[PDB]
Amino acid sequence: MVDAFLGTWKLVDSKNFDDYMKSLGVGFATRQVASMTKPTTIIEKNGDILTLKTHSTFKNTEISFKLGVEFDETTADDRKVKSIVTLDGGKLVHLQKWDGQETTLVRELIDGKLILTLTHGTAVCTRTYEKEA
Ligand SMILES: CCCCCCCCCCCCCCCC(=O)O
Ligand SMILES: N[C@@H]1[C@@H](O)[C@H](O)[C@@H](COP(=O)(O)O)O[C@@H]1O
Repeated sequence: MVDAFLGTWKLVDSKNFDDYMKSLGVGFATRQVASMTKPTTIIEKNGDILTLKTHSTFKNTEISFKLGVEFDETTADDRKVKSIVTLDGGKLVHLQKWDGQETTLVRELIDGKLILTLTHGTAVCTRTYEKEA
């Protein structure tokens, strides 16, 4: 039920990503480079396994998961977390837990653009991705 999310997407706007990274304890030099990086996110499915690739000139990640089933993840900033991804209100909600902390990565389609909202602590970052053909 994840189908409109599938494809290759390019970052076209970012708000408050420095605040989100700083909340997670990312150091200033990594924040600096990240603030100038425009990732490509690729979301594919094979049966009920999703694979989400994030590619850039700086960091690169890949995760595979089944919705609703917890998985181990090592994030771009090297946090080792317990993760689960579900559909909720038509949004793809990715929850990461580690050391009693949590962060959510929520993706929603609005007017054909994929809006990624990242929340940790009080920090709320909104990143807009546009689909590639
Ligand atoms: C894979 C590219 C990551 C770029 C930024 C690296 C340092 C901060 C990492 C924070 C967690 C992951 C944020 C993902 C943001 C996104 O997908 O647009
Ligand atoms: N096992 C890991 C990942 O879990 C971690 O995310 C990543 C850091 O980002 P990058 O690969 O870009 O250094 O290193 C590996 O490839």
